[PDB]
Amino acid sequence: TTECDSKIMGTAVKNNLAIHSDLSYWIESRLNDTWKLERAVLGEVKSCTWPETHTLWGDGILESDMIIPVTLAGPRSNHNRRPGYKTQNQGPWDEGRVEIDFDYCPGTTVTLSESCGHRGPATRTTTESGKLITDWCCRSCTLPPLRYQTDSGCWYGMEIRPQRHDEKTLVQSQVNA
Amino acid sequence: TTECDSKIMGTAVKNNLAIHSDLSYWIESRLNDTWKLERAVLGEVKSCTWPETHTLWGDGILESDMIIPVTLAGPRSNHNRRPGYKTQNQGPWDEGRVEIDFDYCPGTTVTLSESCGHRGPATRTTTESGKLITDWCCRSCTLPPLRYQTDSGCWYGMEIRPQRHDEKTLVQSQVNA
Repeated sequence: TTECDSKIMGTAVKNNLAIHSDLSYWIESRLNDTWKLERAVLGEVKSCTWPETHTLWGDGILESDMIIPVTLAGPRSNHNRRPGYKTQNQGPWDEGRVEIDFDYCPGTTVTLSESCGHRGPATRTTTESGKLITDWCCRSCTLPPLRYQTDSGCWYGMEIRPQRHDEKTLVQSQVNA
Repeated sequence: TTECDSKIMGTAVKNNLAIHSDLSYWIESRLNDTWKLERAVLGEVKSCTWPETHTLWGDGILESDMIIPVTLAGPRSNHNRRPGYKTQNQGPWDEGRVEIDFDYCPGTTVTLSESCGHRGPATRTTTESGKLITDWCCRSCTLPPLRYQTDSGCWYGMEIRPQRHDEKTLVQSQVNA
């Protein structure tokens, strides 16, 4: 356990946009009906504690609701939330640069259905051979879906699963936070 | 009970300076050995709740430690603190424009002594006739002293009392938060 360097660290909220940022993290939460996470640019994923001194809206937080895990320098902030999503302990955190937003991966769809599997490791939309997986689902997430963008392609949040079970060479996250 | 308008409201921390601000409030906290309140410019004192969405460092706060009372739109933030000072419920809040900083009133001194009286209403350093009260004390405050600046002159925090008891035409705060 340790605390992130606050030397180059800027946290600001103004005009319906809240930002938590440092040298490698840029996290944006916005007000549209309600406040929620909108974008996160993580140059490199790191492991430290985001200092409370630079944390907005940090009263009574549910750690399991923190989209970016608190162990991964995710701000202990209610801005670090999105309805229908829990902490992304099995996101593609080992891919290097990782960008999070809430939007569909190109060529794919996501459907709310009770017939969907549980939260699992984040899955890339393209197989090893580059084949696209088009049909996805989630049990109780909200739309637009949680999306990851790394150097190898586009991924979905833990809540979003491929709804076909004959998917073979699936590329998934192997990390556990 | 109600919440302040966040339309024109900006809260930001960067380079050892944390600011909580809106149309009438400008509150500055800074890092020097530790983080603490440094200046507060209140164009007009108001009564609402500073929204947690725009509050830095709001985990586990002691309301009695909030320099600017939470009932007076004081941010429920640990930035809204100064060591040796409690909530200023009896500050000069009815004087209109009120500026808070931590510095001595001109011509005055403040001494730490156990011989000092309890926290009372904020006292102006000049009497009704304009006579200056030079000698002040506090039981357990820290220096530099909490200072108020209004249109009628310079005041001290509740902790700081005149150490002479023959002070007659004393000008004090009559408000109770």
